[PDB]
Amino acid sequence: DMYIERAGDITWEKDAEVTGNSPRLDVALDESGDFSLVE
Amino acid sequence: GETTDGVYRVMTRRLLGSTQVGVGVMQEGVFHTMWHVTKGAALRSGEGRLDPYWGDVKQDLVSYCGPWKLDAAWDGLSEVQLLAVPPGERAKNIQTLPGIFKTKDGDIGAVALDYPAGTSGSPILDKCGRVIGLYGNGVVIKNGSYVSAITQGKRE
Ligand SMILES: NS(=O)(=O)c1ccc2ncsc2c1
Repeated sequence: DMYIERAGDITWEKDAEVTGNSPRLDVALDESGDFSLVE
Repeated sequence: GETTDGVYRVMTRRLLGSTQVGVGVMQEGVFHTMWHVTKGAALRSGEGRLDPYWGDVKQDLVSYCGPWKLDAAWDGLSEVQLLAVPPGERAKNIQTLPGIFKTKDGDIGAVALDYPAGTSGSPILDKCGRVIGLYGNGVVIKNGSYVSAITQGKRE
């Protein structure tokens, strides 16, 4: 049995930690909603 | 039940202790999350009950109490923020420039950020604070790192 608990407001944070790269990937989506890589 | 707009943790007491299985967004009286977090099961908010209204396994999205309300889209150029809500940890904003998932049916924004599975459903936002999609459905690329699509629904 699942329940929800508030965790905060949805706001943009100025001076947030900036990380992560921008990969351009060739992907496929199946009927089950699963993403996979194409080669 | 609590219906204030904002980000919420999706918890369960079925397993050992209380476990966080995912995250969602409450907007305009509708709770938005990923299908794989709840599997379309009913939700509790205090003494109130939330019933699924719309859902789709292929999109990996579900809405409770009403139709999908989030319609903002990534502009394809600007940095975004993942409002990460990790299990047992405080909400935190992480800024990043999204990459692209190229599919046979068009391109989708993607964020290369690594978090525990129970962070699925955390919103991804634009500079105006609008939810452009949810984090949690993606792929593991060469090296073992995770890349999530920026999954957005359709507002009818
Ligand atoms: N089961 S799943 O493929 O949707 C999944 C797996 C790892 C993970 N890491 C961060 S969010 C997330 C979701």
